[PDB]
Amino acid sequence: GIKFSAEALRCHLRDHVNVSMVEVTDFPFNTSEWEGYLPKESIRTKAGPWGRCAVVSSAGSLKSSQLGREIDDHDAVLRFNGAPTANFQQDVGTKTTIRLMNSQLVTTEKRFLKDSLYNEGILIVWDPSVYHSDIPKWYQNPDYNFFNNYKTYRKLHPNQPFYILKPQMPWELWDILQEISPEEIQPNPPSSGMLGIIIMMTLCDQVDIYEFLPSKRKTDVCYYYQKFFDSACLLYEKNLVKHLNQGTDEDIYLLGKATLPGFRTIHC
Ligand SMILES: CC(=O)N[C@H]1[C@H]([C@H](O)[C@H](O)CO)O[C@](OP(=O)(O)OC[C@H]2O[C@@H](n3ccc(N)nc3=O)[C@H](O)[C@@H]2O)(C(=O)O)C[C@@H]1O
Repeated sequence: GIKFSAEALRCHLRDHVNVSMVEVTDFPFNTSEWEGYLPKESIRTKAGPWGRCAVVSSAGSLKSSQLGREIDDHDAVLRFNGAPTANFQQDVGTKTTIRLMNSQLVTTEKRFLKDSLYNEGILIVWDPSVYHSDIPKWYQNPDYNFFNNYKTYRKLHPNQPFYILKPQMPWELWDILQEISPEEIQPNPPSSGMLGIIIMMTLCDQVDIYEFLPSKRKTDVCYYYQKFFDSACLLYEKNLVKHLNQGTDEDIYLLGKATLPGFRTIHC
């Protein structure tokens, strides 16, 4: 089992994980090649602070969940990668406030530069670095070289806020996942879902998380918008979220809903 309490784990996350974006003052994003590309205003001036927020997993158990009104009844909603609301609004809601994407999508998915779903809300892209790398070292060897398509999207959509997560943040979170499950952890970075939860805990007083912990609807379907199975179709991440959950067991089983307090509200 996990050795620390929920209250202590929340404080450890607040203190060890630096939720911040690459800034125009971080070398080499202050080079002439990068001038004008990054947002100059912090995400904290575009995003909140908010009272009640939703994080919507991309899990297949959202299909037929009819969670759309529950999700939309929030100040802000975060979604992941290419997860759509169109044709699914009754299950997953209509609002998209923040969309967190991995660098694989930005680098290799041609629809990133074509599909209008990406044009709504605030965008964040993240890329897994080598563990313990700083920004200059990471820049020389990203997991996916997403920088060109980032720049292209910025030019096509200059007034949509589009941030890059600092590379240190996923591994800081990994450190805490290892503390709580050292014998089971894999040397892969946390999932986008886990990152998005921590991001919303930084911007919100209360974070409701839908179908990250499995509900009655647990299914073989990997993602709610999947049309069939292919090569496209975590345990310690779920245990962390369960450990921090303030909601009822009934909310998990029926609504697939966990509720986590935001960092602004905890006492350390
Ligand atoms: C084939 C593949 O690469 N799948 C990965 C996809 C894929 O790269 C993107 O959709 C871009 O195409 O990205 C991930 O997955 P993705 O961002 O799509 O999914 C969002 C988050 O929902 C949670 N989830 C999803 C499915 C499921 N059955 N259970 C879940 O709990 C996870 O927390 C997940 O992160 C990712 O970024 O994390 C991780 C996935 O492994």
